[PDB]
Amino acid sequence: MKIGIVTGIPGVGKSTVLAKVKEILDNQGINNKIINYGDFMLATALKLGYAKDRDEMRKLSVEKQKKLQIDAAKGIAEEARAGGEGYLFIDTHAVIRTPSGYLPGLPSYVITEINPSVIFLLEADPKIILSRQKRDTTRNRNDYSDESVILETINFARYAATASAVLAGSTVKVIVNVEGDPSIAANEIIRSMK
Amino acid sequence: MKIGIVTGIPGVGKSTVLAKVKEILDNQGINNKIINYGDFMLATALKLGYAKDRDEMRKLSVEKQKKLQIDAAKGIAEEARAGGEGYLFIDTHAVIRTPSGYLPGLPSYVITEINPSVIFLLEADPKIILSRQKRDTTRNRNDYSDESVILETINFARYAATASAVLAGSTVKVIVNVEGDPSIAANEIIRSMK
Amino acid sequence: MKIGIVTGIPGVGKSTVLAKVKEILDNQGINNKIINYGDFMLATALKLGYAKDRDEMRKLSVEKQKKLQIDAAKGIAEEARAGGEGYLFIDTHAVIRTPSGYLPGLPSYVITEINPSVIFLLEADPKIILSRQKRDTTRNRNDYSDESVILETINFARYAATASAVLAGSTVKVIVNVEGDPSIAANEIIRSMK
Ligand SMILES: Nc1ncnc2c1ncn2[C@@H]1O[C@H](COP(=O)(O)O)[C@@H](O)[C@H]1O
Repeated sequence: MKIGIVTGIPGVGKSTVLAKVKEILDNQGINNKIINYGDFMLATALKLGYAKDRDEMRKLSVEKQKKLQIDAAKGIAEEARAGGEGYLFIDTHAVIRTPSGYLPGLPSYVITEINPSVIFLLEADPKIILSRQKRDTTRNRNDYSDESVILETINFARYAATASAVLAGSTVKVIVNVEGDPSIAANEIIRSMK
Repeated sequence: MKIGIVTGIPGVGKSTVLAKVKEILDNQGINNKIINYGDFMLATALKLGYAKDRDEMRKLSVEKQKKLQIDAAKGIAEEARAGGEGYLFIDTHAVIRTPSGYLPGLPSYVITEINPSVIFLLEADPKIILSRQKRDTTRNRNDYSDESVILETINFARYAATASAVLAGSTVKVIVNVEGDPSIAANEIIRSMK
Repeated sequence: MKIGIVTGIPGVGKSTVLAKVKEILDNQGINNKIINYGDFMLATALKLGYAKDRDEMRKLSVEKQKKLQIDAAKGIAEEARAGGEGYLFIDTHAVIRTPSGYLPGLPSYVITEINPSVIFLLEADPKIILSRQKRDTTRNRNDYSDESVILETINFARYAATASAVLAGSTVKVIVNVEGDPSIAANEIIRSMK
């Protein structure tokens, strides 16, 4: 399975687009799997003892976390080798905004274990992302004060994703998520895996 | 020792802010060391005959600067091991303007010796930085002619620091140094270390 | 020999600038070699039987191209150590635009084998790049639709070149290619190599 990492800053509509990518690939009868990196990390944590739930996993020693990310990364690469023909997409972050600053989602020890073909950056107009902050308060962590915060996050995601791309030899692709339709992004993503 | 790297372009008030961090951590009795990267570079340079003053080290061939960089990094790595517990702040740069172009302050061979937790980008409005540079003649710097050169250097600092963050697994925090109030930045810096 | 990597996005006048670097150095009797990374790749293909022309080379498996990229990188490093004093310049790309997104021209497994001192980024005004687009069809590049795509390509190139510079510890030099005279750029390239 050819691997593609789909990243997006909160509010871009990454879950809707991913739902559309699966729907379109199933309809063409094309083998595909969509893995949520955080969920697979937790699954990995459960299988190897490290922790029994998220809070437990999150309050873990930095040296343990780095091991766990490596094992999850190795695990996902296995899933891809085992699934044969198809497309495996990872749903993760290029950068995670934290109070302590931007944390790269694909650091060297993770990215070179996975070796993806493509890293996607889901972007939209900062205005459209601010509207999707108060329109759908399905988490509402209201971290995006003004659009200058969104812009800055977009940019750090761009810098971090390219640095991860340079490490693995993968391409970086910007995909605009159209407000109306999620199918535009979904087809651009599918076109890129060809 | 928990390492935090504090970078900033010349004129952001890196020192002002760093003094205030020592004040605040000394006053609450927390063990903290503040090392200036360039001071360690100059020591090694002086003993080898490469340069006499800090403002000439950046004019050196890329290969000599690389040598000083590795030596300094090995030194600071040693001081961090003999610190036991508490916060170590490395006062340095994300990028160094040189006749040969921008030299990354935290290349892979430096990042592997230190392994910071957080990498800070101290920033300020370019107009405010342009002024601060003319008020200091214990340094100088004729390369910061207009506001265009400062923007471009703030950007390369961002690109470079994020690439370094991605290699290390560390976070990158942009801190605005509020004109006239070093304690804001100093406190964001302290909170981010927790 | 000191290694310099000269990159530019299509349409900046890189081959012209590279010719002046050769003439100015010849008329100074400085030893210099100017290698095209893809050509060196092609050469290694032939002498290993993989491919026979640029066209059949660009069709090879991903694992095969990667093979060619490493050996070519290693090879170019031997050529520079063998060549004694002097300046070796590699003409390649910082990023390449592909249907899958931006492909880093200097991934880790390549930049760490070459270990340049300088990575140059030739830029020009977007308008100028477009102006040369209608003017020459040695090629006929109809990929640059508008100036916003030129801008994006430029930033990705900076992002990637900086990341590559952080892995090898090389500088990143932006060189503006002036439209009237290609010597402004070649003198800067040469100055930067001292
Ligand atoms: N991490 C670094 N890598 C390379 N050169 C550095 C680094 N940190 C500082 N320098 C150099 O040391 C000089 C003085 O440091 P500063 O006193 O903090 O300006 C700089 O202008 C650079 O020439």
